[PDB]
Amino acid sequence: MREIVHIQAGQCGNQIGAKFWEVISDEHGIDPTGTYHGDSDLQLDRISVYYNEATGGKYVPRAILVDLEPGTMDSVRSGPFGQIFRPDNFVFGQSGAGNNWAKGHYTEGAELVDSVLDVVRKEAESCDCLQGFQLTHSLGGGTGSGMGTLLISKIREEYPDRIMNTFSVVPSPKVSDTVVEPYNATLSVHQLVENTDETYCIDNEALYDICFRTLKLTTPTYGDLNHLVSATMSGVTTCLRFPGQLNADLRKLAVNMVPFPRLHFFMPGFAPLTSRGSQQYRALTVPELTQQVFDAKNMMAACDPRHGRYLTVAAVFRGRMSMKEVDEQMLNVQNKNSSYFVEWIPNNVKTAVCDIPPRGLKMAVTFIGNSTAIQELFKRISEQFTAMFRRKAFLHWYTGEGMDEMEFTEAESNMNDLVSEYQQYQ
Amino acid sequence: MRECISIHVGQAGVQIGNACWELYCLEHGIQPDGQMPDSFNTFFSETGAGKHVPRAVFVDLEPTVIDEVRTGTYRQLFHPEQLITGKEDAANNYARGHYTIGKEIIDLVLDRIRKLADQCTGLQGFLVFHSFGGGTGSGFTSLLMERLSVDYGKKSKLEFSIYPAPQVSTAVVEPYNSILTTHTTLEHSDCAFMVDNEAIYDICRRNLDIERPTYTNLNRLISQIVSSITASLRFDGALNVDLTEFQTNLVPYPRIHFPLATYAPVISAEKAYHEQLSVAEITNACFEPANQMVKCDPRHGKYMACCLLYRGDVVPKDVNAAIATIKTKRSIQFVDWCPTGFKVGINYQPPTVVPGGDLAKVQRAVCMLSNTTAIAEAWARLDHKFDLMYAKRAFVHWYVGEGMEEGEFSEAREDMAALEKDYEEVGV
Amino acid sequence: MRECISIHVGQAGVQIGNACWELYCLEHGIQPDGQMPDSFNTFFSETGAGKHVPRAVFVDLEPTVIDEVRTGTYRQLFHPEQLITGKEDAANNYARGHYTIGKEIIDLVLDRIRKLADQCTGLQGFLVFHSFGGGTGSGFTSLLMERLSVDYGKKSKLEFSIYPAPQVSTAVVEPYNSILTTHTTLEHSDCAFMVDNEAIYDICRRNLDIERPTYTNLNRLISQIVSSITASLRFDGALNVDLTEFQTNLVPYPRIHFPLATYAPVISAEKAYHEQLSVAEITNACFEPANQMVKCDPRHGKYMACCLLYRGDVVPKDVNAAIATIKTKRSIQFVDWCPTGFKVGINYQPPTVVPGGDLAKVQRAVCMLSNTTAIAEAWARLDHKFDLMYAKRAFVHWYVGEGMEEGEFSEAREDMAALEKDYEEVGV
Ligand SMILES: Nc1nc2c(ncn2[C@@H]2O[C@H](COP(=O)(O)CP(=O)(O)OP(=O)(O)O)[C@@H](O)[C@H]2O)c(=O)[nH]1
Ligand SMILES: Nc1nc2c(ncn2[C@@H]2O[C@H](COP(=O)(O)OP(=O)(O)OP(=O)(O)O)[C@@H](O)[C@H]2O)c(=O)[nH]1
Ligand SMILES: Nc1nc2c(ncn2[C@@H]2O[C@H](COP(=O)(O)OP(=O)(O)OP(=O)(O)O)[C@@H](O)[C@H]2O)c(=O)[nH]1
Ligand SMILES: [Mg+2]
Ligand SMILES: [Mg+2]
Ligand SMILES: [Mg+2]
Repeated sequence: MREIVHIQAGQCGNQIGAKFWEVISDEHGIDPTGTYHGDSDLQLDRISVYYNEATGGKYVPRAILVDLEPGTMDSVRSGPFGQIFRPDNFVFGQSGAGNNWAKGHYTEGAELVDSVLDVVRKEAESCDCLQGFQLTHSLGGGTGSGMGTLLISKIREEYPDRIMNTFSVVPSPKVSDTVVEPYNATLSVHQLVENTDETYCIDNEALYDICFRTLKLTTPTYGDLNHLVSATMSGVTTCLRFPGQLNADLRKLAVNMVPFPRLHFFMPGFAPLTSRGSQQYRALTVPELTQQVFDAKNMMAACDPRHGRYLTVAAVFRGRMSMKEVDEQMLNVQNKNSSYFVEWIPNNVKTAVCDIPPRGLKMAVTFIGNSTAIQELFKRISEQFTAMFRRKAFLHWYTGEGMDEMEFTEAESNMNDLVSEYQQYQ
Repeated sequence: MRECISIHVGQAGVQIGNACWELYCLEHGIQPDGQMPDSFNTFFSETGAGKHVPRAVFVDLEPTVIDEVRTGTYRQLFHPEQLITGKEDAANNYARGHYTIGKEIIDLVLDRIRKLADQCTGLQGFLVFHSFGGGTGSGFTSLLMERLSVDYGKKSKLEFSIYPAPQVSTAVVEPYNSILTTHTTLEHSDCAFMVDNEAIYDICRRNLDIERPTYTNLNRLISQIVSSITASLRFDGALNVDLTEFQTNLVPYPRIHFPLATYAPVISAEKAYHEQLSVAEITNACFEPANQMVKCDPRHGKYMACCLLYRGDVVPKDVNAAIATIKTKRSIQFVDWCPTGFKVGINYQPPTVVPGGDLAKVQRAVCMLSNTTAIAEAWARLDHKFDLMYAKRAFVHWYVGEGMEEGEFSEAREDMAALEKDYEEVGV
Repeated sequence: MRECISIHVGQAGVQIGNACWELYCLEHGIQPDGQMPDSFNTFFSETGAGKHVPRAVFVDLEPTVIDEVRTGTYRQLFHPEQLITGKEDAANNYARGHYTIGKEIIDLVLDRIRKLADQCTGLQGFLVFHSFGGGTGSGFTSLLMERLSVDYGKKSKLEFSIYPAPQVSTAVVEPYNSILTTHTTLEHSDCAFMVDNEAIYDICRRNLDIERPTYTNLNRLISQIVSSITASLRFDGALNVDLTEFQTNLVPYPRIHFPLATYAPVISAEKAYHEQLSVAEITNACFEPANQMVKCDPRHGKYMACCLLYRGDVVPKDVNAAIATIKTKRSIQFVDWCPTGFKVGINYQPPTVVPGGDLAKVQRAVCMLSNTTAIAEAWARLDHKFDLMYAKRAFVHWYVGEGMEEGEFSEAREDMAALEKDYEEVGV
């Protein structure tokens, strides 16, 4: 009962999934072949939500892997828990986007999507009652953006009554991978406004910061980042997969943290984050967990949260905790930061508690916030777009796929409007 | 699955190509026999059981340069169907290569190309090595380029051209050759990279500490650079840069598609022990005026876009820092409309070194292909050179004899002139 | 159970035939002695205990070419009853072969044929090798053909004829010979295959890399082709193509029964190592204008039907793909009334190679016999050639002397002319 099939796209998204899946397997106790070796009985009662029980007791991941080139699918098979995945579910093309959303969304992706649109249906049929789809991709390039975007809107025609999650990675100003980020972002966001129910905007610039100072890691890699990001995902859907004193599923969360139709972009956060040095000396108790969580530099979105107010705020705690300890801390925080919470929505807090913790750690906190400080993330992008679009630069790649210069300004306008919605209520 | 077709035109193309081939062989652990004692699938197709033939076509109007390959060590690597040979040479003339002699050979090769091209499934794009100043490398290439837009069109093309020098140039009629062959390059070629021998020579002298270089030392250098373009395809790094992606990134406008390369570090075997190769230092090396592949001035120029490609021991943590530092500096500067101007590639595989090589064995290496207004000034003097030559109808009668009408010259000069202002317009 | 009778007429037929015989011997593991140290039952009959005699009849009006076989290595394979010999030759004349000399020899041979034919039970069909330009190969064949419709009629016939070339032809009076002998071919012969020496020569030069070929190299080539027709009978592949079946498939109308052959791959021993022989490539090779057995133009022509026959390592999975690809291409094109135009054959047995052979040992091989409008244009120039010769009564008196009436010429030219339009009519 209550199943969620997972979708993946892009070079980064796929990688994230690869780690995320592994982590989830570890949490339940699934091995590379698929046979169960775990001891705790409650891992097997909600195994059905993320694993179909196949023949011979070998569980399989309910997933769809998409790409416009075959390069990334090579390393996913050879790595750990690549053998658990079903051969049928891998989808891939021979062309590739080439860091262009125009090629990705119309010409290249629309030929590949019809295979996936048939594959997902089967998955849907398989489970008793599907409650929502998780989606993992990037907005920086053309492959993860153009394809995923194309897909997500066509799901709303067949399944209008289901919740829609999207785990994205938006561009940073300092750590700029590609040149045409402003373009891709500008166009890819447009469709994610009306079609999605919730979106987690992650940024690598913040991740790096988190890594250098807090974890004290001398040589970070993308692997670390993947591990981090996956943790967040694990956190949000913990209440479904395990019992608890106060359970909070996805729909509930959505209802609580999305007050208005067009303002649903969130910012993830994770705690506790401890190095080898801070593992010994940091006293892991609820208050400690709390304070760390609300720090500006501990966020995964590279902004200044304290420029504006949080519209809503929710948290998902794990491991056994006393509720007077838990529920008081939030209140205290609110009291402290009376200038950093919206006044006309009194009592902004939402809490959730799980009995089964992460293996090794005693407690954990996943922070999902909704703020007016997302303006800083978009504003810069808008500016960049303006700078680019003024001289019609890098345009012949997009215009070659049959896109008018008006069609840029149509999405641009929408983006602007969206941005304004935050500054309406700030 | 992925694949790419290499083309080699003229003597220069042939000469360059051999070194590249050797390098490739070294990389994948293949002796000249063609049997290895996967990654290599792009350039090599496995025939039957243990015979690796290259994706290649060598065109030449003489027999001398092609028969050099047939008699040497790499006799076993190629077969006579791949190696095409003319009778009468281009004779350092554009008109001989395109109109008179060019009709007969191209026909033979197109079929061959098709045979090679239809065999592979995942065509990424073409590579065409030549020289602008050369006879065959100008007259045939132009024809060839024209031909290739009919059969393919959208499928990508690249060319690594030997640009002529204002001071050290080894032929008298080179000015003419350049001006004509650039007419076809603007319409057909998607992005052409440019290298000057003079620039290379300086590098060879100063950094490598070999005051007696010949073509074999330059060829090797070039090959590394070439590899650094294709290294993203053949090996799986943490982050990848395909050819299409590169094109999307670096080339902003329809008229401008002439970035220039640079390679670092390039140092002696003894110099590697003392010199601690850091990432930042190597980054800096790419932006130095001394290490540029063309005779140009980065101080006058402004980078619109430039694509970094790291291979060896690299991670993104300090790469970002390096990127930031460059941005912060004001000696390096960009155009107002491009706030974010880099494309960054990474690879795990270290860059190989040739037996008896001038370059030292290193951990890291970089290759920046920068589109800029620095190279805009390079043709201003070329034009001047050309104009003077033309002004008194010098060397014209030969050209006329080969079937070149007088208006052709008018067409090619005016166009060139028009193009020079485009850069200015963009950079205002 | 199945059986077929081979006939060899003239010098050319003899010359061709020897090579074929040798090939056959090689195939079934039989030395010249005729005792093997089943499949072979078709062409060889086992006499008593370990004596394999061929189904053969060599006709010739000279002793020279037949006595070449009697003195050589294959002296043990034949006996004087099989080898018929005249006295006075045809002398490169149709009239000498048919009317004057042809009465005496044919009588002897018909009885012999009967003796051979009644011995075997499962008569598939006849094979008749000759040349149109030859004296004996035209005058006798016509007579012979006429004779064979009386005794058998419905029982099938084939002939592999050496067609004359417009440029490289080794006799002056050839035009006349062709025109006359085609009168009998239209009525009697069920399907005649045509090969031109000039076409072969080019192939020999370009692909095999032997610039000094003689008849022995052509004969070998021909023999392979011949085998590729009969290979379906003697070996049990997954799918089979009998002679009757082939006839049903390829020949649409009563007038048109002149398809042309092609064979691939044909390459040197050194070229086999580099060249990865794929199925698609070999398919392509059959449709190339360079590899055709007759001087023709596939670009002007349209294929009504064409029968592919694969032998070696082949399966239907990629064959289908190959078929589809050709259909998709527009350079190859068909007539409107024929939507599906191929007949596909397969065989497990690999094609053998002769000791000291020019051809390389290969896994796969193909043979396409295509009925087309390309060969319709070939006789337009022949007619022209003939007409000029006739216009001033050149060489006519000799013919007249041998008992040829003047109206015969009129009959044969007009008919030919009429035939040329038939193709046009069909292809409109
Ligand atoms: N957390 C991670 N972020 C990554 C990783 N690799 C890249 N990135 C970030 O994502 C951005 C690039 O995303 P992608 O490579 O997936 C672009 P996309 O695949 O959609 O198009 P193509 O590259 O044309 O296939 C870039 O700004 C990086 O900062 C990774 O392994 N982990
Ligand atoms: N870097 C480098 N440059 C070369 C090499 N060989 C020739 N060049 C340059 O190319 C120009 C001469 O072009 P060629 O390739 O000899 O001329 P071509 O196009 O073959 O025409 P023909 O010589 O008439 O057949 C000169 O300006 C040389 O500096 C080489 O091996 N390396
Ligand atoms: N391909 C091929 N063609 C041949 C061969 N021998 C002869 N020819 C061709 O056949 C024609 C000559 O015909 P012949 O067979 O010599 O003439 P004939 O019918 O035997 O008549 P006579 O020579 O008078 O006995 C020429 O145009 C040759 O090109 C051969 O071994 N191979
Ligand atoms: Mg990708
Ligand atoms: Mg030369
Ligand atoms: Mg004779």
